Amino acid sequence: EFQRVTISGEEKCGVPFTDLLDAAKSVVRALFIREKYMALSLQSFCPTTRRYLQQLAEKPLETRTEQHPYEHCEPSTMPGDLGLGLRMVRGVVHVYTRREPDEHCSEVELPYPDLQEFVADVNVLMALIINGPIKSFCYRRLQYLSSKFQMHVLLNEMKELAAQKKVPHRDFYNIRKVDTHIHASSCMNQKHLLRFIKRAMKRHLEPIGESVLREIFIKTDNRVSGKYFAHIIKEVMSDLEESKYQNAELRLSIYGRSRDEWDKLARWAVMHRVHSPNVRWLVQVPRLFDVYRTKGQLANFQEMLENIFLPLFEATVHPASHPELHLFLEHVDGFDSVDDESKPENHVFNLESPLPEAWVEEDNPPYAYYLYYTFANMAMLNHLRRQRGFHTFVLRPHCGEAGPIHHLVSAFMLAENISHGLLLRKAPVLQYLYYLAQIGIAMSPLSNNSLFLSYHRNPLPEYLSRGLMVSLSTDDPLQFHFTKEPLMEEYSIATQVWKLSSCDMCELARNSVLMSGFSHKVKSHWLGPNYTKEGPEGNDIRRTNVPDIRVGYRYETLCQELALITQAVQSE
Amino acid sequence: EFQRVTISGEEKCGVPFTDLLDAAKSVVRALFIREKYMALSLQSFCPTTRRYLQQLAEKPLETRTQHPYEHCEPSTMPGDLGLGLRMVRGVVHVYTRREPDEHCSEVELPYPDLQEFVADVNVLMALIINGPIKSFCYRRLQYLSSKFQMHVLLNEMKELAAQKKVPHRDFYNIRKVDTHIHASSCMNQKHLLRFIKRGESVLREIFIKTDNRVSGKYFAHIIKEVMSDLEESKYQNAELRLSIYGRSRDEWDKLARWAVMHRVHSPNVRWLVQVPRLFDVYRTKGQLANFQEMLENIFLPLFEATVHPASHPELHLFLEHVDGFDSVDDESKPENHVFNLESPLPEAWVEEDNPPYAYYLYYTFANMAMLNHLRRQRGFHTFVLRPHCGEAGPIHHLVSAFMLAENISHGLLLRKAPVLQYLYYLAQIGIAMSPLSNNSLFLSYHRNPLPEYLSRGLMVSLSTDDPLQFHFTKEPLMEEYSIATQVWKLSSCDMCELARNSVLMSGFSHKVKSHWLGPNYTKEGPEGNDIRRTNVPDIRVGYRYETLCQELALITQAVQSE
Amino acid sequence: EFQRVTISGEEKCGVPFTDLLDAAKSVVRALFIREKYMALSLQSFCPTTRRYLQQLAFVADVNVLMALIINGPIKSFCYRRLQYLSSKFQMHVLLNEMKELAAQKKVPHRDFYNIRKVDTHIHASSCMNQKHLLFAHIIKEVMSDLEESKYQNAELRLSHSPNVRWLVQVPRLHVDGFDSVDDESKPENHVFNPPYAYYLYYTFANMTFVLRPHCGEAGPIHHLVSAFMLAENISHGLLLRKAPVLQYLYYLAQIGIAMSPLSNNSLFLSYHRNPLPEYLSRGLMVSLSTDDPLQFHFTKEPLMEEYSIATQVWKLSSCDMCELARNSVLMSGFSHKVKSHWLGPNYTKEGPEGNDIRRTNVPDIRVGYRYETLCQELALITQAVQSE
Ligand SMILES: CC1(C)CN(C(N)=O)c2ccccc2N1Cc1ccccc1
Ligand SMILES: CC1(C)CN(C(N)=O)c2ccccc2N1Cc1ccccc1
Ligand SMILES: [Zn+2]
Ligand SMILES: [Zn+2]
Ligand SMILES: [Zn+2]
Repeated sequence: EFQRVTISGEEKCGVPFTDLLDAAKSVVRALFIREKYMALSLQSFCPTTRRYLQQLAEKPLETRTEQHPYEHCEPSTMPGDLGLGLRMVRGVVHVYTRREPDEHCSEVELPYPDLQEFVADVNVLMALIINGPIKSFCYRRLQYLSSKFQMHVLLNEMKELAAQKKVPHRDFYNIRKVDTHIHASSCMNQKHLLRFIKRAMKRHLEPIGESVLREIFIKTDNRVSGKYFAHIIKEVMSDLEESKYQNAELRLSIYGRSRDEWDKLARWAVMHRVHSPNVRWLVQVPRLFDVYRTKGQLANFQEMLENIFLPLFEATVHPASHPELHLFLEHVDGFDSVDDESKPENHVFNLESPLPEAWVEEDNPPYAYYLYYTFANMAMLNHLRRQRGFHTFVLRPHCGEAGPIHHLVSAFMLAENISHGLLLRKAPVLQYLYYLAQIGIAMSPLSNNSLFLSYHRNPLPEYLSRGLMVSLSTDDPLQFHFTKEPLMEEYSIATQVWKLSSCDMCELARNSVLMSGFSHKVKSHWLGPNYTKEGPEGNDIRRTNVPDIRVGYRYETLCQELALITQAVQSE
Repeated sequence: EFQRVTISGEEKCGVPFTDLLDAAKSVVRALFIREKYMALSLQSFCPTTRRYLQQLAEKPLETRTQHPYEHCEPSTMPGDLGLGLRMVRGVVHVYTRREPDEHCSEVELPYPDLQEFVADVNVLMALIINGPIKSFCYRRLQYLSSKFQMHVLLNEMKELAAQKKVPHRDFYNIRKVDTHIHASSCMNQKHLLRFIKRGESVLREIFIKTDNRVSGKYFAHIIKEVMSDLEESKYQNAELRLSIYGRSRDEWDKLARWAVMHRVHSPNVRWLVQVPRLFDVYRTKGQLANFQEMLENIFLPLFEATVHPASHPELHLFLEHVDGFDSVDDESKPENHVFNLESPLPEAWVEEDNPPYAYYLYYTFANMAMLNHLRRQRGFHTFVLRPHCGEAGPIHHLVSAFMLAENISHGLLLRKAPVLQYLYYLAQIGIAMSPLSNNSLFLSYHRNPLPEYLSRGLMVSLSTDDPLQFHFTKEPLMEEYSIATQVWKLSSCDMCELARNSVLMSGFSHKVKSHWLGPNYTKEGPEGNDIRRTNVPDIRVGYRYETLCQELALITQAVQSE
Repeated sequence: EFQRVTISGEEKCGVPFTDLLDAAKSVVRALFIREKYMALSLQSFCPTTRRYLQQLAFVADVNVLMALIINGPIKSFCYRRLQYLSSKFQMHVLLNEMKELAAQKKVPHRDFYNIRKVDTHIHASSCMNQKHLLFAHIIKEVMSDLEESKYQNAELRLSHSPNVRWLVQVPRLHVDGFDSVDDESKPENHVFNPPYAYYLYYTFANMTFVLRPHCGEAGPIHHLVSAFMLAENISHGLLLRKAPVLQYLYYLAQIGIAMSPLSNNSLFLSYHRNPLPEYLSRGLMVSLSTDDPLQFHFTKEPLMEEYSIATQVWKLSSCDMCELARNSVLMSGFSHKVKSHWLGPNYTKEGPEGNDIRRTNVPDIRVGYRYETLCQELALITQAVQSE
């Protein structure tokens, strides 16, 4: 056991009940909104939050959802055509019983999202983030969480390190560590890339921006590009494989400028044999519609929404139509949004906004606009893929690095995990929810120092202390890092600058695996057979190096805070 | 050229001329004190500082200007001159002969005088306590900070453009030296813990109480592995610290054989020897009778090898890669005794107390100075004194180094000693800082004064105190740069300037340094910098040289005006 | 004479000429976009800025300025020159502080108590004790107390004492002007309750009266864009720190900012992070004010307490305080006759000629650096445009 800080008294929250209830009711409703949209997308919701939410809920809610894998490219073995019709209506993609005019087509009763409902939930949340009385309560409870952590370490730090001293075999250098936010394109040496680019131009005759790279993937066979990018990632795969305990979640780019992009990418993975047991792919949709339309490359935003989400629906129905994409999507776990979040937004995503088929102006759709139609199409794709026993997907957007705070309202509803999250520090309401919902925030403090928020100002220490599921990642593994082990270098600067214990380090590593897209089987090996179990019963120091004392503190603190909110709503 | 920040009027010092004159006279006096003990020690003194000093002096200044361990044949080594050696009042005296001769005359080496040293110490000890001078020094240190801010705000882009006109050089293609790394810290705790096959104290005894056959073969591989890891890097070199404790006279001969047997030699590794200041522990066990025994076990083998190469065969070879001495111990430990003429001498120090830091440093300096004089005449390689100074404890520890030390490590207490920092700048004394290690133990990372020392123009360099500890990666010098480059948000000029400082603060040969930084690296100012090898634009070197010369001139002109 | 920091070489602005003029064009334009609006509204424009602007001789202008504040490459020129102003002041104080203090002592007749000060942002409703509440009586003693203080004056707001002058206020949800007073943290969802940019547009040109608004406290950063076009002096100003371009224009236009560091700590900022010291160092016209004379203040000399807390926290010198006091009178809504006595007959002269240390306690060295610094900066912005 450990010294337990018990707040005995009447105003155990520190506010009058008349003020606890107002914030509690709004918080419960906000948590319900996330639960609804996570179920619709077959995405995850915090079991501890649900177990407490099932007491005020009027509707039941629960969790109901070797050979080189790419070597065997036999469309014959794959599941066959279902003859389903794929058409996009008002942004979302609808699935139909028949694929041809020859036979009658009936819409498959999938839970197609309602935009009016979304524009109502958003407006409820967007009013909770500006309520002074509630924003004050959340700030106070956030400050209490940090104080509770400080007393815990003061009164139990040595008990933790004694447990770590026992079980000597496990140390931060042999615990599982997942890089939860690394861009694959940034794994290239700018100097070496220009060398390859320079020679290739002469090959066609026989610094380099991300825009020049996009066009090559969209306007080239990728025969030369797919080899240079294959060796580099494969070397990263091999280097990450020698370091048995370091794994990466690389980000690949699907731009939505053509419908052959998904097929072009699955060939590169299969042709060049780009698979690792440690590398898991998440696909990023660069929010560059403004540039495409102004070039006359896309007529509607719906064309982009189609060129991204239709090649996925087609392979879920007739795997042999896209043989490679069927095998490449078993190692793809979700989608991501990428762009300069600093850029201003002149348009609000409401019911009075153009639909993807009507958005023909050169303006760029708002951030919520990209996020809602990624969530809707993904949710239907997951519902369809689950029935066929395929791979469910998740939405993990770049949310919070800069720009408006309202971006975090969009991700609170539609996103399982976020990246960065630097602007939650300015939103007491949102941070309280992100904690009570145990939403994963994969932070890259080093990249933030050189572009946005200084390392001194970075809120990672405060999120980690208060209980938010934070993890450390290398945004660009070669630009903001000088070592050849960038993930470790990230754990070093943060460990030293904020002076973090081994328990603090290992907690981040554990948080790096619980928010990753890895199999239950590999996670069972990584974190133990009972990693799914919530609380101390899911922690094995022999595999995590994290004392059950800390896991008890986090679990107990979250349970107590949830109880405060729920019990208040039960006493009105 | 670059934007030049210039001052107009008469009160360019910002204070009354009386304050400048009072400070300048004492500053010049302090600078002469260092110049004296550097020349006596055959060590280095800043050329630009000396040039200004010569114009205020009535005498000329004394400072001016395959595998090695493969075959050990004493018959090829230099001859024995038959000189006799004895330690008198701490220092070792060389005599015309050891056997009955016409006259065993003392060899006229410039033996130190303790009374002069104590007088010089007490002058500085009062200078670092004078409020008027402290205020003047504090303002000028602030001025150096503001001047640097103007330079970057006005010439950062000019500098960055120059670094781009030579793309062949970047931070990874420039030579860098780890100027303060301890060799014993290059070993894995777990691997060495199980190496017993069943902490510094145990390791000390495994070098003194045993042949060091299993120990040397094991410690040799772990260090020779680091040698190849650096040779592959090509551009990363280290100055590793080995321990000669002084408990036996066989230590020096032991260490040389370990290097010549296991061939622990690399072109990127230069050896420095650290004498841990643990006399009290040794005396309380009965292993040393008087402190003079410790000074004898450290310097007599070196003197004997200098006179009689064949007497110590491996040492004559191991000493061409040993560059100097170091002093190591918890500098937080309180000091009860002052080093005055009323203090016991090495031969009289029979008590169990630990001699003060200056006591250790003065006798290390004195014996080293005579050794360098003798080795210089023999043509052998001279040594240097590079103590651990300033990490913690009293500020007076930095007065000792200002007089007797060519370089210092750490140096974190200059932040509370305005006069000393001003003197270290005008004297351009190396300060091998390890911000990462400092964060864990003593001073927080953001409060480490490395940004201020570097901005104001002190010869600062970055190093890894413990390579395998405090560093999570396997390129610990680079990780040290990364945290410093990012936490303090530094530029390429800042990074590449620290790299050049690391090399100009090392003991590497002129030949290798010429290959690294250019044939004319010996020249002072911009003329000694080629951007094709350093990646530091001549804009930055020009600002540094101009600022130093101008600051030296302000001090010099004030004294001349009287 | 005083020691002077002289830059010599090429990129004395710190950027190549291409980036200098790319931002001098837009800065020169925005400065014109204010003179005309000050010319029509009967408001005041800076003499020195107008002198250089002459040699270069609504929603549309708003869009131009709104584009400029976001122009990133331009926002890097302003920041570099803003920091140069902070650095030049640090060198100036280091090499001239000793003489400036001696000059301030050379005329013992004037001290921080003998100089004239103006509370440029106090609220009349806040002069009354709420316990006492549970009108003219309170203001009568405030006027009497100010009258008892020979060298202390103020400007109150209503939603004749010679030391008190009125500036009416109008919530956005003898007399000399108007102010728009409302919680500026209230988010704006419509682009022009009537948005902030709305009230100022109609309050702008009605004028004589001058529009001195409550702008920059919090909320949108664009409020300062409206004030840079439709304001003479502003209160708070805590958001110019977030906008490098606006501050570079507020400095070059010598716009008056009435700051209340004591009150900002209670709600909208922290005393450590308050940008008052940085503004004063760079040369922006900053004055010290008490938003509430009794809520935040514990003494019976609140403006003195306001000046004291700033002086001690940021370690300000005698020149700093006296420089702030003169800035209070100069931006005050009083007459040439009033300032012929409080500041002197030559207070209209810009720069050293307009300074009488026997009446301001500010040495000519500080006035020389302030004026010289501004003239060179405008010359850089203007002479670059002239030779395009
Ligand atoms: C855009 C990117 C860089 C990365 N990428 C995806 N899908 O993001 C990709 C995938 C397969 C082939 C090429 C690429 N390229 C194009 C390219 C690669 C190598 C050299 C030049 C250009
Ligand atoms: C003290 C040290 C660690 C390092 N050292 C010097 N001179 O500093 C040394 C040199 C030659 C042989 C042994 C050592 N050892 C002893 C040792 C080596 C290997 C394993 C255990 C103990
Ligand atoms: Zn990213
Ligand atoms: Zn050390
Ligand atoms: Zn007000």
